[PDB]
Amino acid sequence: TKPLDGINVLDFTHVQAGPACTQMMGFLGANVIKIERRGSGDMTRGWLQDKPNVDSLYFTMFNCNKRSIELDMKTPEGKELLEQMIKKADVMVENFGPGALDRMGFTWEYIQELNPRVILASVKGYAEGHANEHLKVYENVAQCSGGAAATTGFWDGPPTVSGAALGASNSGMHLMIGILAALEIRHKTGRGQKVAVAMQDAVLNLVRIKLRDQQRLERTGILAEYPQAQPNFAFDRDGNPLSFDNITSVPRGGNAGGGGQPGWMLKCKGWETDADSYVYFTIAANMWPQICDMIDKPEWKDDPAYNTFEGRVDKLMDIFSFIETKFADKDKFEVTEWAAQYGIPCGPVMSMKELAHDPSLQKVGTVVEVVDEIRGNHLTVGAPFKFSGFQPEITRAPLLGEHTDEVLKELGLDDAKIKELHAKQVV
Amino acid sequence: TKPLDGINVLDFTHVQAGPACTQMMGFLGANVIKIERRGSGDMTRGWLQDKPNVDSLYFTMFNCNKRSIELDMKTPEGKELLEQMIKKADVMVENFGPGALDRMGFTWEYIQELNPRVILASVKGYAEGHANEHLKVYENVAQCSGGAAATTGFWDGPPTVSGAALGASNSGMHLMIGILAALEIRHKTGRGQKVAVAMQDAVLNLVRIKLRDQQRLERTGILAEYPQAQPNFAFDRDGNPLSFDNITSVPRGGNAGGGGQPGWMLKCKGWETDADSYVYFTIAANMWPQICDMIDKPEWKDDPAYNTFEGRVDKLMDIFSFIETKFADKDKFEVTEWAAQYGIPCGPVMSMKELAHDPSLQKVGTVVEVVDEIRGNHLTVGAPFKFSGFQPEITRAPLLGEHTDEVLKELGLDDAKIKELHAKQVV
Ligand SMILES: CC(C)(COP(=O)(O)OP(=O)(O)OC[C@H]1O[C@@H](n2cnc3c(N)ncnc32)[C@H](O)[C@@H]1OP(=O)(O)O)[C@@H](O)C(=O)NCCC(=O)NCCSO
Ligand SMILES: CC(C)(COP(=O)(O)OP(=O)(O)OC[C@H]1O[C@@H](n2cnc3c(N)ncnc32)[C@H](O)[C@@H]1OP(=O)(O)O)[C@@H](O)C(=O)NCCC(=O)NCCSO
Repeated sequence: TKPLDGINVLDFTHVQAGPACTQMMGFLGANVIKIERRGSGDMTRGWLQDKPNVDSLYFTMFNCNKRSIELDMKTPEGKELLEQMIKKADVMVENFGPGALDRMGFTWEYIQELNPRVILASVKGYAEGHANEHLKVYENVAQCSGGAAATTGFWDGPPTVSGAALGASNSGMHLMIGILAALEIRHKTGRGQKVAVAMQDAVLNLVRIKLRDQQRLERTGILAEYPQAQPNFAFDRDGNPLSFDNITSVPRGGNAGGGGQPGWMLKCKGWETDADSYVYFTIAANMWPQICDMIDKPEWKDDPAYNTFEGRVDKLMDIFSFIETKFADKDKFEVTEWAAQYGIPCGPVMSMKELAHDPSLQKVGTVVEVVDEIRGNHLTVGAPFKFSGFQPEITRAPLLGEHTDEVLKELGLDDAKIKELHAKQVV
Repeated sequence: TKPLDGINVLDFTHVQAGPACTQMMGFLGANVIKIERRGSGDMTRGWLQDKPNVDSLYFTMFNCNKRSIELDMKTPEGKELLEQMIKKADVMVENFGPGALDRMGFTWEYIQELNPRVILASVKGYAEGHANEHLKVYENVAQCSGGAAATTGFWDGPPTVSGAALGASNSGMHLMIGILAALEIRHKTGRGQKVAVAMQDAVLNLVRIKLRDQQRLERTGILAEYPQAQPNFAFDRDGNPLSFDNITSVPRGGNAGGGGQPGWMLKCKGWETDADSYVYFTIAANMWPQICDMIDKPEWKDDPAYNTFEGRVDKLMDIFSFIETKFADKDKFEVTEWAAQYGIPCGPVMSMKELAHDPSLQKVGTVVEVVDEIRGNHLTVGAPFKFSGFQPEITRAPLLGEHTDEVLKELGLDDAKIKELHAKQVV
């Protein structure tokens, strides 16, 4: 049935990276118990609420398929409870600041004593052993540390952050790989391991293609697929020409192709008024004759100035600019359909509004309406992996401390000691 | 002990998404057999080579810890060899175009019959059942379909692709979660499943915070942390005020915080001559007093127009301009060390040049020098998950069909039959 049926997750996480991981584990069937601060809970509860007093969509979209217990881990009775919970857990996940869990008395060595089967899984900004090992980091700092910011945006503008959570959710998904790898180890050794993912490293893994470019640049002095390789195309903000004669670190290439075949972001009808009225259009090496037919340039088919990648290096941006011309009177969906007739990789810039109400994504279970009778229903992203013999069942995020008493009862505490913990402000 | 030791991977993949997944499985100890086209192999081999007739860095950086067999699969004898490899495989991974593997006769339904234990893992551009199910997709096309492009960049510029491989490597890592989940299913059921990750969906999962924003926007008409909600800060192409009055889909917010706490991209010393001389600086609500001490402005501690998130929105960018003037004569790293004193999430935009040769990343095994005695050494990104009881051993990428005869001998075929397959042009 579900991949992680019977896996108990002691979930210390807050914000995005850690909760994304444990939420997805929960979607795949894990029993996730989320430990939260007494009173305020996970910071995302009160972060950019759409309705006052109601848990924000930040919290609900990252904390479905979880139960919530409030715990003051600074008290000694809270530490005792944690020890009992660790003994029943298959994996513990934390994304507190560097050394925080250690300071509570729960180092890797002490956790192994408590449960030689448990997997400790951790997200940090930087890897253990790194000069910046002790720094706290959020999303965009990690994007900067891992190379994405330096290689995203335009040559005449600043390092640019991605809207996608390259630092946070991406780190959580990488940690999920780590946890699952560690569970596979455990089938063989009967033992738990520590796994850790640094945000910088999760970003750098996605920026692998730019480390390719850096070496190419060091070795050859040019990146022929970049706009800057076209003579007199690219200029900095003072109007100085940009060529690879003077570039020693991988530059921003605007909307160039990356690890795909060469492409660009082309305007469609209504771009002046509609921010998302664009398509991405690829000029792949095997598709020149098809492109020539589409744009009625038969004379370009057999001209060596146009029909190889190498011949196009000096003029690719002019070609894109001319192709764009054919899209002036067509919206992004019409251009997408037109390009599809030729087999040309090409698709629209989908707006978040379009994505939220797209029938396909709802049909395939990627955009999902969560039933929440307390807060009102909301949309979330479901499982991005589709399985032949299993469907996720997404349930609403917990209220703060909703399952405190439920969870304490499962640990074997009697009614009297639960009352006692409420009074002592442990729970 | 390696997590995926003894796991046999039949690897049809090419380009980036699929090969990233199987390379990373190989780093964790999997036995990866890469099937490739005769003569040219994986299209990355000849893609932007840095030396003629030598496998490109695109190829080597995505195909370490793999062996290579050439195989003409559109031949009767090639199909027979595949059947035999499938019987010995734990997982098959492919990222050909829609229906390609199906058309070779290897539908999921037939694969199950051949080996009821094997997992079929597949990356596609769009999910099965989607209206665009049948389209071919590279990297940035998926960035556009999944909402990242629409929400990346600036309000007065185009949709912008991330330099990070949101579409390709990101899908590969998601597929890896899917495969490891399926291996966990199999311990229970004794049976394999099909797992698929659509590139659109892997992008959307990282763009979850922007679907949060889309709903906040639908419910309230405003996103208070976005630049457009500061009066008379943002302007359209036509010098004219921007506000949320007429914004119905999540806009581009330049270098705003996203899913981290509010921040911006701030110039440091050398920014006109050095494209990456910047830090990202986070104003976390948590740490407003710690910030006022470093700014040399303690007047803002008590001012309620300066000391809440709600008080700060009408001039967030004025504060960032002020914090920026304090960095005007300190480089990236000086500013980062300064900020570390107060525990403020603040870090440098790391250039690819700095990352490629950073001592810390090499020490922690995140950037790795591969000993390649055929081609000369190169760098690569290692495993971004660090484990207490296991170290990856990265070995060089295979030459085309280097392991053909070796792989064919492991299948129990005699030396004369191997010569026949060579002569029949199937291998
Ligand atoms: C996200 C963040 C920057 C937030 O930092 P922060 O606002 O300063 O919180 P923090 O440093 O994690 O926690 C502060 C302390 O409260 C404690 N704490 C957390 N939950 C607690 C509870 N229920 N009871 C008692 N204490 C608790 C911690 O032990 C920590 O202890 P110290 O005072 O000894 O350092 C930081 O947690 C971090 O670097 N996380 C690791 C990487 C990560 O995942 N970051 C981002 C996730 S999403 O972008
Ligand atoms: C990446 C790409 C767009 C490339 O497209 P392409 O260059 O036209 O190749 P393709 O469509 O995968 O394969 C073409 C054909 O050759 C075949 N082929 C591949 N290897 C073969 C072999 N060794 N022997 C015989 N045939 C082979 C396929 O079966 C396919 O057959 P059809 O004619 O029946 O479609 C496409 O494979 C794709 O959409 N993949 C899925 C999404 C993905 O992973 N994208 C890229 C990731 S990185 O950016």
